[PDB]
Amino acid sequence: TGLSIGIVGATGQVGQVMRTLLDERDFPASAVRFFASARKLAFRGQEIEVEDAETADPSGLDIALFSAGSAMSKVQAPRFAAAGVTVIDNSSAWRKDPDVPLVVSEVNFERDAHRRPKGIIANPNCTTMAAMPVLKVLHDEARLVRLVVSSYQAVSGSGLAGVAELAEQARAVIGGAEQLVYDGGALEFPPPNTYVAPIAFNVVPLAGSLVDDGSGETDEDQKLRFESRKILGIPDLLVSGTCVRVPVFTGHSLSINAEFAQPLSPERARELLDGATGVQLVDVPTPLAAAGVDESLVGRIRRDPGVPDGRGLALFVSGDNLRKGAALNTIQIAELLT
Amino acid sequence: TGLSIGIVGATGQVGQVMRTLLDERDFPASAVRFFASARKLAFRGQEIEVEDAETADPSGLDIALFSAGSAMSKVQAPRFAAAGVTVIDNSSAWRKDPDVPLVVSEVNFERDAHRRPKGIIANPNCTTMAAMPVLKVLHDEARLVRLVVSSYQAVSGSGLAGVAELAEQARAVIGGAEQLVYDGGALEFPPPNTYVAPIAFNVVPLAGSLVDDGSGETDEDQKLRFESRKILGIPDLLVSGTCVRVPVFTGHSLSINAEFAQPLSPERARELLDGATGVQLVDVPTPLAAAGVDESLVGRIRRDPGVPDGRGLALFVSGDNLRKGAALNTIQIAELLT
Repeated sequence: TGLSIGIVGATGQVGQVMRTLLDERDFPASAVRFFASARKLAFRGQEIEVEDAETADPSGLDIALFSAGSAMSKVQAPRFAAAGVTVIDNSSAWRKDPDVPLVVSEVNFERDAHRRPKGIIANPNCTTMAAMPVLKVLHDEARLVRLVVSSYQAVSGSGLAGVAELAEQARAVIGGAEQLVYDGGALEFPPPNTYVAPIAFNVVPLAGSLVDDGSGETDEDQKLRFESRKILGIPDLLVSGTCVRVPVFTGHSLSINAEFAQPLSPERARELLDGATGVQLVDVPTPLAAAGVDESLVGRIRRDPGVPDGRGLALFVSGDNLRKGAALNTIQIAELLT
Repeated sequence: TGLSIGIVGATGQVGQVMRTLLDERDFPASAVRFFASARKLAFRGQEIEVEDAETADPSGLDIALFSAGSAMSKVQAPRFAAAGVTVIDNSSAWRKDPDVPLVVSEVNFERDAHRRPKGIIANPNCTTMAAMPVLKVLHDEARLVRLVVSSYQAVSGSGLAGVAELAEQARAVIGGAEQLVYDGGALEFPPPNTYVAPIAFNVVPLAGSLVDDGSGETDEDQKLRFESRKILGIPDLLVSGTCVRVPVFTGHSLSINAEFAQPLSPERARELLDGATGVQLVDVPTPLAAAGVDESLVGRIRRDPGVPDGRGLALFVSGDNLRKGAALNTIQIAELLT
């Protein structure tokens, strides 16, 4: 193709996964550029200059994959787009923009991706992303009308800081761990910094900032609503989500109660999902099995008897939050663009 | 009172918590008996003989607290009851018996406990138990009609074997933990024994045996339905539960979407729960904070917009599965009996 691609925020975890994935698809080193801010990184038999995202000239680039935070994206994505670059942004900066498609590669690319008057395609929230290839298939069959979601979120979603917080707490208390059986305050945890409570040997039902709307929901709770709506193209979708942090390094999981407009049996759900792109049907999905692979793992599909006439399911999903949940999806979009 | 009390299965985790709690209420050592099977344990300034549960003579005992498994309970609870002993059983043996009250101390003692023609009171499932003092209060106000529940279950619910499985896996892999960020299969886990997958640095959406009824639900999934119904006295309650294991030592947590027959706002829910017996209202409930205390921690109360007219809530609960979830409730029942 002779396609030219850039990565903005190349040294972060997501940036690293983007690089690994570009490599694992045998993409020429000669057609790749890296950017960060405030000097060389190896990529397939070559050392690549880490340019300055703010001041470097983006022209020549066909596609830029951003994973550099929202503040940077608000400024730099239009600058890159102005220079003729198609920007795929892994941040929240453009997700709520009605002129920016919010795209899961095998879900709404054809429907939404071609309409990008700002030159920007937004990459969805990782937690939402993991459920999308699963729900799309069920929605196409039976029409999805309501979601209840409880998540089990890995710390790598918080960048390196989440990883370090988990590792350092676990290392500090592992020696006396069994005392936590009788007294959760028995041990000396290094004080939390990123999270509102210790994460090692704990669960923490609080992810994100509390939205200033009187709801009691965090921005992460609400992403499950807003982004599912936009991605699935169901503007009035009913959603109640609870984001909960767990002591897992990589791999987000979701306990999903999904209601449809017509009956949908577990057997039929299994039959549809077994075929599906970006999906693997398993008995017991786990984040450890999901970490390092590409598909969303789905299983534990049951009828929810709280929905009349077999229109409700309970199902469980695990997916890698750095791969499909971030890096992989941007690259899959880039492939579909070219 | 001069009350005489026995503990059957005194050396298990629950048995240990029963002993600690009897002590913490200044109960005389002279009025206590211990039982197990196949020799002395200290209790408040005295050494108590560990009798043989199968062959010892139960007469003299007013109350026996059983935590010795269901197989033992099926045989020994009637034998003890025949000898005039009121049996409070922390096992699943008598939970489904229509002549055995299934009692949460501050929920349905007055309603159900006095009717015990078999001399047996059953102690509820720990996971269900944690939600009961919370849901009772909300039910009394607005009438509970539907539950969706996703749990975050600690390993101590599985006895010492769960604790050891978690601790040994964590110790084995902690050294290379950060590699799990990119590859969930990077490290060498000691093979799981109790659980269907590794539990350290994982979540496992499978707790219990699959019920032989074509549902895909485990016995633990279904306990949330059957026991909530019996305890709250709502025979037709709609329930969908998903039991998920997490790397926590003690403290079960529940993400609950609860629907009522009339509108119930988060504000009103908070006001009712702030007063409530066996409940503590907190911003962010966690199993670490719950482990070693008596109350159910509840917070993150939000409207569930998937239920029309403000009749639906989302809320989060953490509770100690060995204390209120097992030992404490049996003792609270014993207090109310005397």
